Amino acid sequence: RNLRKERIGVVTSNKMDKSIVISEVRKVKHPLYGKFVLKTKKYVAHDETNDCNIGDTVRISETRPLSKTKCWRLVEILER
Amino acid sequence: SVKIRLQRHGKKGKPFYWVVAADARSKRDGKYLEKIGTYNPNTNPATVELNLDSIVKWLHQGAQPTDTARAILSYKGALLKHHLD
Amino acid sequence: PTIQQLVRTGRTQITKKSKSVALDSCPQRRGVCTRVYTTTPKKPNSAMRKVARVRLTNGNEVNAYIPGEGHNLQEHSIVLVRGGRVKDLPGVRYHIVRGALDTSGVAGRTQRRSKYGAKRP
Amino acid sequence: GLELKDRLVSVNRVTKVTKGGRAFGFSAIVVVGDENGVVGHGLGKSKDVSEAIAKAVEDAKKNLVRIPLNGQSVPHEQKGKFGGARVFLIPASHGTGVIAGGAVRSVLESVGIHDVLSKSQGSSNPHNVVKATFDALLQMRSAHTVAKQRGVSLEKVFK
Amino acid sequence: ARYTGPKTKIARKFGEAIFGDDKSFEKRNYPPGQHGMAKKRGKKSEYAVQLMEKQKAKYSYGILEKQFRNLFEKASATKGVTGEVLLQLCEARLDNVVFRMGIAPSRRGARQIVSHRHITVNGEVVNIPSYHLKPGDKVAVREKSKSLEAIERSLYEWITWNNDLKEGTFVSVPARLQIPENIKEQLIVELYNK
Amino acid sequence: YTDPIADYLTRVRNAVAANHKVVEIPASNLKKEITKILFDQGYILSYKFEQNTVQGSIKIALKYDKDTKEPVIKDIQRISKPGLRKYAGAAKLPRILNGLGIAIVSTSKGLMTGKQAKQLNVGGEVICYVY
RNA sequence: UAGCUAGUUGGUAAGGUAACGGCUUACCAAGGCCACGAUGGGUAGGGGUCCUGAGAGGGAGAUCCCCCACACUGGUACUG
RNA sequence: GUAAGAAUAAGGAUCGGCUAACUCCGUGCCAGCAGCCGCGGUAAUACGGAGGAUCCAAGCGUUAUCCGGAAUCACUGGGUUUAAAGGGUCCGUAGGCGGUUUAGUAAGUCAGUGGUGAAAGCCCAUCGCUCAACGGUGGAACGGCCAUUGAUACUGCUGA
Repeated sequence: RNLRKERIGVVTSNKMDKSIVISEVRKVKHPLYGKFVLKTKKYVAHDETNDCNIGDTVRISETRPLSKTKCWRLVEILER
Repeated sequence: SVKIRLQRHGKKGKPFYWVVAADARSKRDGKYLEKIGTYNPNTNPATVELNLDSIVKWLHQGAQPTDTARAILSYKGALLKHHLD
Repeated sequence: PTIQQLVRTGRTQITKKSKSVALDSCPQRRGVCTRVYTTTPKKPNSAMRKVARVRLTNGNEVNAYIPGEGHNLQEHSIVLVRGGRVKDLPGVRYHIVRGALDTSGVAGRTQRRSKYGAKRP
Repeated sequence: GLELKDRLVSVNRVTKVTKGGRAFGFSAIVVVGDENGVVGHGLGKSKDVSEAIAKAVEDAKKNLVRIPLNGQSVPHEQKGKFGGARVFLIPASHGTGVIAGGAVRSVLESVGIHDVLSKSQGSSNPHNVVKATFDALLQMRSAHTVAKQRGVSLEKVFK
Repeated sequence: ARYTGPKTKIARKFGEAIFGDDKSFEKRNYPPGQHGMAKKRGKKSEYAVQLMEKQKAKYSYGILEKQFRNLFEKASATKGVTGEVLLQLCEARLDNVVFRMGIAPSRRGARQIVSHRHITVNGEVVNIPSYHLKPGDKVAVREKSKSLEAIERSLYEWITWNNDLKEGTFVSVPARLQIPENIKEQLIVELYNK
Repeated sequence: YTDPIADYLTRVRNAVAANHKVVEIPASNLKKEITKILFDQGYILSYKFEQNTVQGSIKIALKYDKDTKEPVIKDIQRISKPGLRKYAGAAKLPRILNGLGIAIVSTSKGLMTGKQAKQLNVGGEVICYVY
């Protein structure tokens, strides 16, 4: 295989059918002042039985595009 | 069809060719795949720097040499070596 | 100041407003004159400087200063403005090339011949 | 030293207003150095230029200072302010040259430096920039001096 | 281009005979001009000093400012003493070596003999005066113009010159402590870094 | 506080400026490591780790010459700050005082000097520099 | 320039395309983005690179090479 | 390669200070010059001409657009009593920073390996055009990104 990309994030909202949206925070150094800045990005993952709720810590992996703006799936729910 | 051809890179009056494998649908001295050898027809011996470790590899992969390419690869080897099955 | 303040809003760099603006950022511009007259400096100089109202090819009305002595510069003449203001006439911010299409050069000039458009005697 | 050469940095004409008219006067700054180890600056005030320069060099002949100039130039980088000016001296090589300003060049040529880079990111007053260069040059201590002050051999300060 | 003018004037405006210590160096040694013969300006600026110290070397060899700056920034690529390598590459010129070998007693004659296919360098004839002689070159004289009238008429520590075959075997690149010249390279470096 | 390391350096700098003899700084592992490094490099005379406190004290004796005192600590400043952390591998270490000063670098092995870490080819975070 | 989006956001079945996919259709829910700058306006092809500068940076994207868009102004399909 | 013949070939800018180079003649706040200071009202080293001098050189000056000098937007590398600059004062949201010790992970940080970072271009070294420009070869660089293996001193997270 090839071990497609994987991210770890926090569930932000569950208001859709069989789909969740999580937010991932990363600390990147500023290109000029060299100060580490917390930048956020929101992914859209795929859920089957609607198990995770807002405030959890999930781990998603990149797959084929299952829909528009939806190319991830939750596999490794860690904390609730 | 990937072909083994020559790319002109010298100066005005004195040419200097690179024996390189490239796609036929590309410009002469532009994009290529992998530089193979080097040809300098500025001295009497007509110096060459062929690389028989990749020439036969490209020939097996499906390269198609031209007249000058197959005349440079003639008196430097890799043709009597590509023939051996 | 603070690194956090700089990260939020960095240093603002100004644009350095140019000097010669009404010539479209070209070295020379052709133009036609409409009024050739004379003006006074501010102080304490006392003279009669020769200026001309030139309408450039890009639709700009400027005031050019005629260098040297000796010229025709009628009410309608094709001149070539190059730029370079003077600190005596308020408003004149351009110069006219001597030796251009229609403007005359100078006679009896021998030292600064490259300027004022004078041939070598 | 004994073979002291002088150099006039700047001569400025001053004026004092009185009831009658203007009372002129000349002030001169002269840096005199042995070109090897010692240098000193002085100020002279008079009415004639030659008398002012003579008083300046006679006052600068006193209070000479010794400066370490390891090899051919300064041992390390140093800053000197003395109020208005702000001079920064950095050693370069053994063949670079003295890249200095207007008044710093005379001081660096009179003290005996031949390859250094000095940036004056401050005022342009000859009265203050010479003293700023002096303040930046007197704070320099060589490797032997720092080793003796620490108490460690002269190999741990390098390794 | 070349100077092609009076050399005594150039010697007088610098106070040092660089084209041969001979006639006219004395006898009004003061600089030329109607205002140079009189009491010149006393206060001489450091910029004037550096500029004249550069022009002395720029006039002694016959180099223009363009080529001099090119050679300076070429020699400045060496990590050693910049002025030292500058003077070394300026001395390594072909016409300068021909002048030092005894032939063409002046550099102005060196850059008129070398530019006439009268001298050969390592076999093939080289008629370029700015030719940079690397250490270990063999300079000879063309056999056609070998028995000339001026060559035998006109005929160092690093040049091994042999008069029997017009040899000279340029080797052992000299140093500042060996090249005799009354010029200060540190001033030239400071002027070009100004 | 905002930077105990900055306070530890500031107390020493102020005492040196005021021509004191001993300082009674609070204690911590990082301050003890910095004190050990400084004593090994030869910028302080002696140091004592005083107990009988909830945190503990560090009593450091400052060094001056026996004539023309001229304190050996002329400039002791920080490079990394809690508002801007500056790290560097074993190629971008500073050149404090042209090799005549020390630069403390917290490395993956421990607390070392800028010159003692370049030999080990380890990077780390530059904490402070002393002339 | 503080609200924007209504096939828009997600799902269930079909039609499909070389190929997954609101790409399209039928049905259900109201979702999705936004101060870490949506939306709106002005300008602009992008990069390897060029100039300058001690460096950090700043200013441009000719000629050489790679990618994209276009062929009087617009739309559509066939052959392959 | 052979044969007459120095024959077939030097100009532009500047000269009060910045900035390298000064004397005279004519005009008398006029004509004019000028990048800034600014010169000319009848003894002008600043205007025009002549002589001399300086720089560059088959080029020399002006204009237009850029970088440096400008530490004059400052992370490197500035300030806020009187020169421009502390909000009229508190509370507090988002955010920024974090007293001591200890256990765990290793996200930031550091080190190694593999892949990539096209060619061309800059730099270094070496060869061919009589040298150079130019061209060939090699190295360095491409400060970056992905995967993996280690260290745990400092920051982040969890527990005490």
